[PDB]
Amino acid sequence: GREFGHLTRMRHVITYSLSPFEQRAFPHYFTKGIPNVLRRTRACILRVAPPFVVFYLVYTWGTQEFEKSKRKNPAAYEN
Amino acid sequence: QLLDLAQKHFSSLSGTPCRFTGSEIRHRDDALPLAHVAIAVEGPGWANPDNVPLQVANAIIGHYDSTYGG
Repeated sequence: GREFGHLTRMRHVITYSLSPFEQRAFPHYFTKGIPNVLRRTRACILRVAPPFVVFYLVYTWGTQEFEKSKRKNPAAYEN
Repeated sequence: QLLDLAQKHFSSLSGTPCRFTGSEIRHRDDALPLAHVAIAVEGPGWANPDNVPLQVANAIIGHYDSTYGG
């Protein structure tokens, strides 16, 4: 059913590989990894962060508002 | 006779160890009826004595074809 041999039909695709004992496990890990991470972060920061920033603003206001509510009201004890 | 002929005709004549790499090339083509595979390892040179036993080893593995009567 789902086995290597009849999954799909592919033609004229040549793949070149290398032995894991002939290549480095961390090739250019920081020279190319760090720029790549920045690219990925930049592409997603404007789609992931903004919703969470709203939560932080709501969380701060709610915490402050709850504190203010418990605070003493001088006008209530006037007269 | 051969030597004198060579001296007659051939006298008027002018007086990088390769690196084996474990890798693979896969030419995926599902239209072909059968799949060919060739897998090898680094072998010895011509002058290496180990060629003699290794051939024996291959003789042990042998060869087969669908038309063999064995």
